[PDB]
Amino acid sequence: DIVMTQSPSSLSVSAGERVTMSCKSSQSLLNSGNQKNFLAWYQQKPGQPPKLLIYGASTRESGVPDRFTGSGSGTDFTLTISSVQAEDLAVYYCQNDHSYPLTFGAGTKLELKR
Amino acid sequence: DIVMTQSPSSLSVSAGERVTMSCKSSQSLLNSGNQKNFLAWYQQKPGQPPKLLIYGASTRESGVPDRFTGSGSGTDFTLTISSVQAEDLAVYYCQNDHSYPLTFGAGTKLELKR
Repeated sequence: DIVMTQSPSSLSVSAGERVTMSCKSSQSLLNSGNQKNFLAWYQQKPGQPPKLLIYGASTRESGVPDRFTGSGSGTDFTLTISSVQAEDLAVYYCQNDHSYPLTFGAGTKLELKR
Repeated sequence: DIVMTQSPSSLSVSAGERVTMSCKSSQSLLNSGNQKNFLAWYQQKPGQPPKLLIYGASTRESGVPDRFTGSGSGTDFTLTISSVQAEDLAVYYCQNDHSYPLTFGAGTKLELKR
């Protein structure tokens, strides 16, 4: 199986400020064929199911604001939120989304500071 | 988007007994081509990421015990756990896993009765 290592495990930030979170895969996710990275990020708000934010390492889903950016390639990926808002409170997971069994990392919990 | 409707939302059961949970999709998940249903079930234990239990509506992942069975076709799917044990305590989600955006249902929380 592909192990996805997420960090940090939790962070606390004030509204309007930038955060970066890392996701490393134990195997390359880059498809040398079509030069695509098979990596998704999901957001899971408290008491809700996960919801797909980004796939292909950096394509945002419809309706996901531009303050989310996914980047990186091969094994080393990043999710940045340039200006965190109150509704961004959630656990963020990265997922190996094409090589079975499909595998999530352990998640980065984002909490807002008052 | 495909809406996945899960029920019940939670249930409480004693060890060694049977439970059934339903997942309905608002669009058919059956691929008339290869007669496959594009439906996964994931298990999410407390404080952990989701983990893929079944894909193709009824194929178990490696290492998933036979007391899990997934069934159904088209729009109407079932997950049965024939003899619930303590480590089965979790939220179970079904997912539309092939038609973007990929979509989870709201989950069935399984709790053990003492």
